[PDB]
Amino acid sequence: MNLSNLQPAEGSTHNQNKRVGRGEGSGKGGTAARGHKGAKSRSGYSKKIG
Amino acid sequence: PRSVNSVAKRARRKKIMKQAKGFFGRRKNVWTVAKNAVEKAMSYAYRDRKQNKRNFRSLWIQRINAGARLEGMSYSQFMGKVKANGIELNRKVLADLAMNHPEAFKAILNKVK
Amino acid sequence: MYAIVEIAGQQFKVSKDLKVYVHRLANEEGSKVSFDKVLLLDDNGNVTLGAPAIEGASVEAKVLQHLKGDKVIVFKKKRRKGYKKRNGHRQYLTQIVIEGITAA
Amino acid sequence: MDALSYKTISASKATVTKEWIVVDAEGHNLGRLASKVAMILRGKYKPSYTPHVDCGDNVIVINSEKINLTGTKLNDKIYMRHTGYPGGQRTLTAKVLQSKNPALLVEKAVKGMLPKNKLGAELFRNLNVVVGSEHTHGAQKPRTVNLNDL
Amino acid sequence: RKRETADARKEANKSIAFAKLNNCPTSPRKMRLVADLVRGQKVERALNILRFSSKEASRKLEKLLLSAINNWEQKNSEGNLEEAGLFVKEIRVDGGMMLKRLRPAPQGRAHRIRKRSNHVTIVLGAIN
RNA sequence: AUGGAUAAUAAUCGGGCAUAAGCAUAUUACCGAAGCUAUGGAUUUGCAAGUUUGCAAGUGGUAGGGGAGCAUUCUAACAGGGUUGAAGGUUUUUCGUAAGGAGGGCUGGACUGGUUAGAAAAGAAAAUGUAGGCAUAAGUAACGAUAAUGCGGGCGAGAAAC
RNA sequence: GAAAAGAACCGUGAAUAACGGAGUGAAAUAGAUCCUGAAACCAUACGCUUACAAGCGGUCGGAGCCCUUUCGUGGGGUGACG
Repeated sequence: MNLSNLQPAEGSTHNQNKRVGRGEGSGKGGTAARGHKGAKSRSGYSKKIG
Repeated sequence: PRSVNSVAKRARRKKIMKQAKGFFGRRKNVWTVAKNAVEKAMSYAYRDRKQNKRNFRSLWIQRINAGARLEGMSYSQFMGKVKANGIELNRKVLADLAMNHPEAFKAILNKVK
Repeated sequence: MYAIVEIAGQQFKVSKDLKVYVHRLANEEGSKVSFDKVLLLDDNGNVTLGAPAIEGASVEAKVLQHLKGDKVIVFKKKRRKGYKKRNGHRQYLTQIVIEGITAA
Repeated sequence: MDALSYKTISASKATVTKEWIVVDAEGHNLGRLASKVAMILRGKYKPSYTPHVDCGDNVIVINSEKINLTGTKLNDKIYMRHTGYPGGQRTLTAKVLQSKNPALLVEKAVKGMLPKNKLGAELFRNLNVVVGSEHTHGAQKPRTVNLNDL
Repeated sequence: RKRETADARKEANKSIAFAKLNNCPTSPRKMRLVADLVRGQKVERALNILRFSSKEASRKLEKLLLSAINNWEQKNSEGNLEEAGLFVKEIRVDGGMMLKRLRPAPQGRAHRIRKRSNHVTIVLGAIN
């Protein structure tokens, strides 16, 4: 109707607050999402395709 | 844009530190010592709530036993003869009667005995 | 004259002019309630102890207000695992004022 | 906001009434008498017992010299009294200990059935263990209580 | 609130007689030793104690008390001084801004030395 | 039940202690957990009424997966507050499952912020993390060749060192 | 600090060290370490406890003593003892 009553369709917008590594209580915290030690938990890991 | 949570950063810890009021030493003003003590205090407060319900029943049982042994009886026999008589009075009320109204307690004892 | 009555789920020491805090009752504020669950009476001269739910005995009260108790913080935490959670909890209560203990 | 409305009243120091019980230990076993003495001293035969208050009575054992042990315990009971110095563990006997101040038998028997606290060390000061047959309290009017009526 | 009103209400120092000694190049822990002997004493016993004290922190504390006495005499102009019977109501020794210097320790390192200061405040009060 | 050696700081039925308060069988009452039940309340799926209610099954949790949200900074619209006192700091009351919201007193003396939508330099308790400030050890080590000082006058408020 | 109007002058003090007054200002607890000015840290006054009693210093019960009060199975502080 106006520029102060804009409302998108139900289901088009999402959380947008989900950040990884923001304390225990929001889910992904501590060991952010990579489990414990290993090559797949190091900064800059890339899966070799072949 | 640059966002700094400076005011609420300390307003959040002021509320958690205001409940560490009366703690010995630096457990009341130092932040990283007060936060470690408030959480443990809340952990201790979660329990002891299940224990307050079984530490008062012990006191009630002891007082009922004391009030029943004045009439040449025991707590076990008294509770047996009370439960197998259709009375249904909890130990709280029974101890309150044994402590404050010995006439009512001995009346109950003579009725169930 | 004092009696004991199981009102909601617990027994009390109801007097003639007492104010009691009981659990949340399903009655509007400022209404009359009657409890026919008197387990023991004593009118200062005789204790008419009997089977539960004495026939003629009934305690009448009036509902003053529906309120909530002090907030308690339920805090659970497991050390070295990173698991913790704290929740506030209040208790719904109803205040009643006793206005009569009809015996027999 | 004190939302209980029905509390359990606990006795205070201004409401307790302490008596001056006198107990004859002529025919009695050591532990069999000490258990009842400790229960009376703690205070559990009154329907007003609070666990944190010094309730109860004051016990006066008036025949401690005439107590007896059942088996060969008078000759085979040992008390250890380590002092703190290297090699300072002293061992007494039930026969030697009653040769000097026979009241120590009943005293050490009662001390050990107490809560082992500040309240429990203050309860031991209410116990009077007399070696003879007459006490020295006098103007207190103590009443005799038989331990077989409890 | 109106700041002029708050200041006019807080300007009640026209009765209390006090004295201050700011930026004294002495440590507070060494003057708190001589302040305890003076706290609560009479205005002349305190002077004698400060004059015969075996501490270098009293030579400049014995004249702060004289300045406080003079301020009391200025504020209470109508009246003598020996009939009032002054004493030492409160005396506080606080810290101050300290200077930082360096001392060369052995083996090419440097230690820090803080030359400390202190602030002294005294109020007299009267017996009357 | 009894004899068949025991390890080095003082020892053990947990202790007192018990001749039963030990052991074997049988019986009764009682105590005994966050188990079960009684009362109040909240929430997740499935089924119906609608536009929250009713019933059933649930509701420990690490690695990990999913869903609803709070605060912070800024922007677009509409609607506001403030020198009769804004932001900020300090106490207090109340509300919510929580992150948090709102109100009052004191200091403070100019900005601030509601609703809907959007963006991100968007949240610390630990990295022998960085910078600044301040404690503890403590009035403790030390005051830097064991060639040495004593007295009398002078200036001076003040002299073991001039 | 809007503008130096940046404290003439008097007293203590050896002192143009500091302070107390007096004038400027709306403010001097805006005084040149100068807007508001928190936390760590260092002290003083007041209320309650503490010299026979052993340990993550808290939590659940619990007298006694001090303030407030819509007057209360109301609030705040300290808390002997379990």
